[PDB]
Amino acid sequence: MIRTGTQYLESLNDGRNVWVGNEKIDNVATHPKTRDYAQRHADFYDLHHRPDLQDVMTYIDEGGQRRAMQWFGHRDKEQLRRKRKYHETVMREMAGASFPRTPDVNNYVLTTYIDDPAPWETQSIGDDGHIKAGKIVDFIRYAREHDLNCAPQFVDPQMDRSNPDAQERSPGLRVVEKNEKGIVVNGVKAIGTGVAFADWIHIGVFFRPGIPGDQVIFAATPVNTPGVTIVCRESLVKDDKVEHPLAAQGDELDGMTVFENVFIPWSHVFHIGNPNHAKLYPQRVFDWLHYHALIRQMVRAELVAGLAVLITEHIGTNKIPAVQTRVAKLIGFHQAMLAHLIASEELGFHTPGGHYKPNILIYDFGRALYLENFSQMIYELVDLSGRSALIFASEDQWNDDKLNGWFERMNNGPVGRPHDRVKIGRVIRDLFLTDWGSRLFVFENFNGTPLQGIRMLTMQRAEFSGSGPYGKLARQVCGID
Amino acid sequence: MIRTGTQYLESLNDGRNVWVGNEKIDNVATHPKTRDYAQRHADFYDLHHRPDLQDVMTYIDEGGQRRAMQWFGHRDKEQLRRKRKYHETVMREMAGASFPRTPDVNNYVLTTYIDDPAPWETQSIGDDGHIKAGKIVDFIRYAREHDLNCAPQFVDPQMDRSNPDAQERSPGLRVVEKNEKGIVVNGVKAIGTGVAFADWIHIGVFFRPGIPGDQVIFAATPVNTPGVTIVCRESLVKDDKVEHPLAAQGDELDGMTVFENVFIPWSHVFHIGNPNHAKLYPQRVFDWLHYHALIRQMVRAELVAGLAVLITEHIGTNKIPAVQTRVAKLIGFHQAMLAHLIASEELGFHTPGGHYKPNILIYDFGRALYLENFSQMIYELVDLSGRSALIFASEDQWNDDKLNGWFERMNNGPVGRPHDRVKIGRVIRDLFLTDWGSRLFVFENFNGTPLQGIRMLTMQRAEFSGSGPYGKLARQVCGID
Amino acid sequence: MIRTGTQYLESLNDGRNVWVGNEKIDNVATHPKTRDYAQRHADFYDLHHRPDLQDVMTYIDEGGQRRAMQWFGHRDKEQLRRKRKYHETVMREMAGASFPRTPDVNNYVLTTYIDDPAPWETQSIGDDGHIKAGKIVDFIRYAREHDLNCAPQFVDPQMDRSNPDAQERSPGLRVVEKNEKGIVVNGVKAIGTGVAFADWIHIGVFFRPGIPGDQVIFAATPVNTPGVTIVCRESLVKDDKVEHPLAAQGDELDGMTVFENVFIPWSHVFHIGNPNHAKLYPQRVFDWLHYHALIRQMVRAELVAGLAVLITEHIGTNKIPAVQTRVAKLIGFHQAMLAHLIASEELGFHTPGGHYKPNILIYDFGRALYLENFSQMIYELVDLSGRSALIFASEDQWNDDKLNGWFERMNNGPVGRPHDRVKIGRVIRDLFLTDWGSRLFVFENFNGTPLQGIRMLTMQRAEFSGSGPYGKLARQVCGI
Amino acid sequence: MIRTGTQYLESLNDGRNVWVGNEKIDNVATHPKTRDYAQRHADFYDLHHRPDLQDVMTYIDEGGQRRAMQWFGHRDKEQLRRKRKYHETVMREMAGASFPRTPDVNNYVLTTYIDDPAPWETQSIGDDGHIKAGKIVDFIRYAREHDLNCAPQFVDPQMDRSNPDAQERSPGLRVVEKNEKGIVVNGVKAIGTGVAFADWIHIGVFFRPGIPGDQVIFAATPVNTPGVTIVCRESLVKDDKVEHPLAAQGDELDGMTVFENVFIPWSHVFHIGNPNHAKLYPQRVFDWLHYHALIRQMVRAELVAGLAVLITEHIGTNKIPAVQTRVAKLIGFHQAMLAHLIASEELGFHTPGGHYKPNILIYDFGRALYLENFSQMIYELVDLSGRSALIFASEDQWNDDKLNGWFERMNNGPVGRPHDRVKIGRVIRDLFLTDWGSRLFVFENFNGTPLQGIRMLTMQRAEFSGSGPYGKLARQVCGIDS
Ligand SMILES: Cc1cc2c(cc1C)N(C[C@H](O)[C@H](O)[C@H](O)COP(=O)(O)OP(=O)(O)OC[C@H]1O[C@@H](n3cnc4c(N)ncnc43)[C@H](O)[C@@H]1O)c1[nH]c(=O)[nH]c(=O)c1N2
Ligand SMILES: Cc1cc2c(cc1C)N(C[C@H](O)[C@H](O)[C@H](O)COP(=O)(O)OP(=O)(O)OC[C@H]1O[C@@H](n3cnc4c(N)ncnc43)[C@H](O)[C@@H]1O)c1[nH]c(=O)[nH]c(=O)c1N2
Ligand SMILES: O=[N+]([O-])c1ccc(O)cc1
Repeated sequence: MIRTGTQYLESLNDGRNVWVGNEKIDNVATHPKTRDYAQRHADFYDLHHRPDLQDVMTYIDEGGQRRAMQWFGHRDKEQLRRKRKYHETVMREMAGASFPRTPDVNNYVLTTYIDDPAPWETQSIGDDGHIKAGKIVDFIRYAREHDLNCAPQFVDPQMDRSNPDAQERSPGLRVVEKNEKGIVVNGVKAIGTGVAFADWIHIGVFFRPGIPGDQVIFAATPVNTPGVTIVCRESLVKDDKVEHPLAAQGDELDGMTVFENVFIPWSHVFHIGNPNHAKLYPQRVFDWLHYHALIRQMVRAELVAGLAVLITEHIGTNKIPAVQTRVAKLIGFHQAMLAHLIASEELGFHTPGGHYKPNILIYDFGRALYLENFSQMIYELVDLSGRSALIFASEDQWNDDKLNGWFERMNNGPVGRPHDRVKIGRVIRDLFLTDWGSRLFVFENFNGTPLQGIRMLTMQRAEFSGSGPYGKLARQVCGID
Repeated sequence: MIRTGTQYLESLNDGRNVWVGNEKIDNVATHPKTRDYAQRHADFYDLHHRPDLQDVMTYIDEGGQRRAMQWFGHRDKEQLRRKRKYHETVMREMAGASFPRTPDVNNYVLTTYIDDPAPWETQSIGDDGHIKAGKIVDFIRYAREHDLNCAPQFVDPQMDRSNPDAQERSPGLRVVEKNEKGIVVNGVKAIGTGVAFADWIHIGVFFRPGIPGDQVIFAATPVNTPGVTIVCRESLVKDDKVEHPLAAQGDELDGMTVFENVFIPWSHVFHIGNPNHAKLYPQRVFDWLHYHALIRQMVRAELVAGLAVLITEHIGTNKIPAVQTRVAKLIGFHQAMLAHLIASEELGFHTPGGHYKPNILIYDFGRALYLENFSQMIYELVDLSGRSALIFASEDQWNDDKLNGWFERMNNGPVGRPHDRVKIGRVIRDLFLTDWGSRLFVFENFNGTPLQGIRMLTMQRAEFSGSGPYGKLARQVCGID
Repeated sequence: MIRTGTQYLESLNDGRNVWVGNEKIDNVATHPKTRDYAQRHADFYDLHHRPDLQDVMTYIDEGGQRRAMQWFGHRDKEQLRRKRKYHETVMREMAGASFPRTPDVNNYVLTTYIDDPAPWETQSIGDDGHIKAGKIVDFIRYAREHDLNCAPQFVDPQMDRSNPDAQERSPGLRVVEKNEKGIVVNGVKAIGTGVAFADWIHIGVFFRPGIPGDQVIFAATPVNTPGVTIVCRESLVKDDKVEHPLAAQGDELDGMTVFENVFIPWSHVFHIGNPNHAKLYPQRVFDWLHYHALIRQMVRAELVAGLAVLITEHIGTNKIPAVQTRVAKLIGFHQAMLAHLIASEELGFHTPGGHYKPNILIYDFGRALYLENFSQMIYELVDLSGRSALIFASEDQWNDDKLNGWFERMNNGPVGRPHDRVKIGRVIRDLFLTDWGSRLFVFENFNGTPLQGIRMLTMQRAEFSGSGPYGKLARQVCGI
Repeated sequence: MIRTGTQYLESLNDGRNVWVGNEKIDNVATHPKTRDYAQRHADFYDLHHRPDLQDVMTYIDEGGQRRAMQWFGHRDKEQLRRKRKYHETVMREMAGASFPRTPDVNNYVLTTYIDDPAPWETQSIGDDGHIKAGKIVDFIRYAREHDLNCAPQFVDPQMDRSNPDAQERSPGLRVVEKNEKGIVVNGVKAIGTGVAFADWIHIGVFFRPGIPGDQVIFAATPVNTPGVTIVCRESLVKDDKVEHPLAAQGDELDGMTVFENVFIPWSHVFHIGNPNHAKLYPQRVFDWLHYHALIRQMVRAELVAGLAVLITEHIGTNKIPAVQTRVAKLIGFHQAMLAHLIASEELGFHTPGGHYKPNILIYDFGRALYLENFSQMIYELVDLSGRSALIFASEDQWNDDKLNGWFERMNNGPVGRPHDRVKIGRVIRDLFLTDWGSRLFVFENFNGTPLQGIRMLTMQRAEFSGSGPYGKLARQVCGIDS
């Protein structure tokens, strides 16, 4: 059947070597600093067993077996919308897209290998013909069958951006041995989200100038592999769910993976050795994460606009003309992200393997627009709230004999329900005035590369030209051709 | 048959009373200050007779008569996209959207009356039953049959914004008599575009607090109607078509219409007397204009991004990383305008008479997003050009035996064709650095109300509430009942 | 003699009734939620006894008494710069302007009273001649003498912004009884910073339409007055100073003060009963908090520009031309705050009592320019750091026998010193990505009214006219 | 005496070879396309003869000669503020800062040479001891004695930015001969303002990477030098001064200068040969024009904010709270430009020659701040006007028997004076909605390099390191060593 939450939490007790800040984690599923976000993954798995959600969360495969939608391939626009409906439902069900790396997101990128596996094999260098397209498809089919969480770690160490000669010194993961059975790898995958909570690490790399072949590695290994150490930032999870209804639900840890002479059988190596292959194929893997981030950006905008409507209605600024036009900014932002999501689905194309991909240019520029504006939109939500965004009663101040009477009168705006301003306050404060929400803004700003990086890669990949179909209108107006 | 350019130029010599700055106009079709823009309408009609454009420019109605697509009703998504393609082709064929009130735009707004003529009659006050749904339909059918340009004049005078007392001292058009033949109107329709080049004036009004019943008028009268005087700003048309390839094509005049005891028969009056009717119904008339705005916004953004690509290629800054990401901004802006347009088409609804209308929130917030960003985008196009946007050879300077070799070397960038930099500069200069191009920015900024107006009206119209479907997600996250 | 830190910590244990979140505080000086910030006030008082800082931190008065510069009155430009240099050195000494309401700032507004004390009396209504302009000056000179911290609480409750009538039902502090000994006040001062840490509450009011006379209260009372309750948000202080070098130094708490039938003698009442007097004179009180806010804006801008320089150097991006222009924005922002501070001092004027005041237009518009750009400037600093703002070693990770070699190598940029990037990361994280740093952003944004508030109040007070010497040039160019 | 306006008009008819668009110019003083801007320079010269302005416009030198304040050297802050009050007065009397390259601006850069001439000589390469510091000083004394306008042409051809190696094929002015009498130069000074209206061309370069040594020429030659052609864009002057009260006052033409084997004597050669000299010293030359640009930015911000007050008052939006905070934006900008100007004066330093210079970081970052915000400030003024910015009566429409009554009622806002709204519109239209207005914006945006250039150059020249003053506080807070 489809994996359950209990099966997930049980499988975390597997020997994995995990730091979270200054601490060592006995069992990710039960430790104070990690159990809350482990239960969030459990909840994710449990949503696929909820009968009111079976139509949206699951599908019948051609074999007759019911599967999680996170394994659903899409070959047309209607199939894309069904996938987007699944991703959207998962992030709405889970604290308003507050947990952006649920397994559905992690595993989405695997579909690029399924679509066209051969080039990974044929462009390899130094595998002595042991890498097999069939084994790539086999690993992914294995992930599907067991509902395994493959956490992607691709990005380089942030060592020294001064040098193009930097990558000779790199502590980045390299191949130190190749034999009949597989490769041995040594060094760091410098950054990943949620790896302490995953089953398998999806290893990969982006091209950088001068990248040696022994650091071009796409492969998979279990989180509990001997030689693997997960090294995570301190947990930001909060002990009081009444004061912090979002931040008490757990912290989606980020951190690095140390590999000490780790063995990886050829059956789980997708490609090694070719810098050129690392140019466009890695971008094709992360495309699916870029499209997904549009779904998130839309739910996030919708939340921020919503919270603006609620708080201005409750303090009674909502009918002040100058505030109406500020709330219109946050609402316009949401409609903009909605427009880009729907436009990307309309203007899509079929890949080599005949999968339907949404419009690259629309979702990538949609992400750039989100990152350009997001912090201004949070400034606006906080600014519209005035003091109610931070200076509200603790629940015990509120319910105290002496203080209750004063609290209730100070929060007596036009839509009654005085305690409700404390509820809106709590969510605004968790989402954007705590360590826990600040991490989410950093994740959002960096996970798919930041604003200048999005723009640079999109232009390098598009190869826009004066003589290209881009310029036809300009050329005609100037009388060139 | 479909009206020809020749027929239209003939029809302009009808004794209409026109000021264009300090001059009176004997014949708008031949006067130096108007003939170039009169020929631009002539070109508009003539497009409908190009054999290679007949599928795009025309359709076959239920009688078997061929008609210009400006009279085409859209009853579903596919018919809308077919209407948008027509509009897109019209503005691409006419100086890349430099003439935004061609007759297709002007007459689009009449489809609201056709869709649901009855409320215009039934809600009329003081007409003594004289106004009939049938005659509203009969006028619009008469406009169709003769391909008439009905220029909309709705907006008030801009006299005193400080108080609502403003509508009693207003020279705004008022009914001074009602008899059994029709109405006599006296006063001003303060602002119109292209009236001097129209066949009929489409009179309307928007609600404002305390608007008297006698100023609520929706009617139609010929431009040459006795007592109608058309008073236009000075003409910005340029004399040298080589130096000003766009500004020499003609100036789409704006200005005001004086009515002195003008008689309109009941046959040509659509509604009078009801301020409440003027709240929602006029907005419904201009929805079609706001949608069309989105189409122009896309084509304008595509021309701006194309000029950025062209000029940065020509001066050889296109591969400079820091410039590449500035050009990403302008391309990003175009993709945002493409997303809103397609998304509005995708997320539309059926009106009372079963016409398909695009999503009001998406097209209205698309216009907001364009007005908020437009000046920044012009500034980046001009800033990326350097001196080449303004300081370039006149054609006699370029071709002088002595100066030619110096200009050739000065404009010999990485893609050669040195004179092509003058071709691009001329277009940038005309669009963004002449009185002629400034007028178009000002039109674009005000015609559909400015940014703070779009935001206000859109919010007032949408009755957004925290209880409504909008605040659903935020309420769930906040734990509000 | 100038008060010591020890003396100040001792005096906090005076029975003051304080909530911090869900907890009651028996002693503000020693409770884990409050002791660190309390010690920051104790540090403040001790900076005045340092013989190496004496020439900046203290002055000799007419009597020959060494007094703290927080009590120094400036009558010319030179003297205003000496006061400012004091405020600057205080904010550099205390974790880069991270504690914006040290006593020097709190007590600065009292100089408006010292300058023109009469009106406060002469415009009072229903006091029966009990309020003396003599007794306001006596209080402030008593505070001076005993280096007393007087915390300003003027702002209204945020109840209902739809209704203008909603100043009658409001729990705003009102005068319920006026007798011969003094007044009795009941209700709420809805918002204050650091009141739990202060000696006295400075009770004021700003004017809103239809403010009733019984709600127009300018007064002072001790923080431990019977019937006073201090109610503060939960404390955001961090446990581990290694991981959180700024957030572990303590949380400058914000809260409300509840007054339950609180008696205030006439000697400690400044003004009552006149909505008219509450238009101009309360703004003139907070003008000094406003000027000071520009000194902080400059130092905060300087701090942010210096972290941008430190972090872009350490990761090796500082020479990438496109990063260079982004660091340029943060450096220019600093220079913009510097320019406004120095311009405001140059174009100052004398008040009625002969005090030198910096230009109101410049320091107030300087504040608007800060609020407008600040969140975009934080965005640039964080964006410029990349992962290094947040994803970095904990200290036990750094030091581990297995991880040290990896961390040393991953952090080895052009200016070597690999652990230095963790130090920069810890400060960017604390300043801008914690509970603690966010409150400083919220405080900056609201304490002096938000941007749309600064703009409208500045316009309404300036009363800018087409016919006044603003559009002088515009009239001339127009032929009007 | 100080040179008069009329004397200036006579000096223009000196055989200079001048294109303005497709037309050759016989006399810049009198030609329809140039005569108005020629009269604005004549007005400049006549301001120094107005007895009501004698104190502001002129000084007495060490020999008792009364001289135009454009030649006044400032050795402290009081002197700098006297020079700034002079520049401010000139731009206020001349169409509210609408003519940014009056002779006072052009001639201001020459003070860098006067301050410290030796390095122009000592750093010269391949001159064989012919370039003399005393002669740079003698040229500037001669300029001062004849009140001559030296127009500065420094910037390169905008040919190909793709590779520095492309400067191989660049038609930028090069030395094509050095002999005992002087040099011969051939090619283009690609860009300059008001050269058609100047007496002498001030020639220079800025370092770009790969600039060829043979293009490193700092010199001066007359505008009518044989082998010089001035080639200007088309004139944007307007016919009807009632309808265009600013753009009818004339067009400060921009363009390029062609040198065909032009002879410059060693006496008028300041420096040749050394790209390394061209890194710092040319920026010191243009510093004075970056300071001046801040004075213009304050007067221009003052004008915009004023126009915003005047128009919102007239249509009656000025008490609408939402409009009130938008006008605060325009006023805050003016305040910001003021703040930068006054801070830069307060925080100035003495140069090697003893001249007082205002603070470089503050005037240049104030310039950056203006280029970043200017486009948005003009949008705000135009957006605040509504239609009053463009759609208003022409004067004959206003005065018509039939339309007057409608126009008077349509313009009858809370401050009466109906025709004043047309007057405000005319100014708003001319500044921001004509070709003449667009050229000023384009001038302000590029003349002192654009935003990304200002920022890039200020960072390269100040070299702000983590171990310098700018990292002192952050190091302390982070506990990093110094
Ligand atoms: C919270 C979180 C979570 C994750 C990740 C990051 C973070 C912060 N990442 C890695 C993420 O993609 C990465 O941080 C970004 O790509 C940015 O890279 P750097 O941190 O190295 O900044 P980097 O040093 O590249 O950037 C520094 C700053 O300088 C600018 N800059 C740098 N080089 C420039 C240039 N040449 N021109 C112009 N500007 C330049 C950048 O734009 C940026 O503003 C990741 N990765 C992964 O594979 N799987 C994962 O799950 C995650 N998860
Ligand atoms: C951290 C902290 C610390 C302090 C304080 C606040 C905070 C948050 N304050 C109080 C502070 O001055 C107050 O929060 C601000 O004046 C903003 O007021 P409100 O919070 O009531 O917002 P309010 O409800 O007034 O405003 C909320 C939002 O709506 C907008 N808005 C409201 N009315 C509007 C209108 N009519 N037109 C247009 N826009 C409008 C505002 O611009 C803002 O964006 C304070 N006070 C004090 O006296 N001493 C102190 O020490 C402190 N300390
Ligand atoms: O480093 N990179 O090139 C990246 C990293 C992440 C991403 O989503 C795209 C590209």
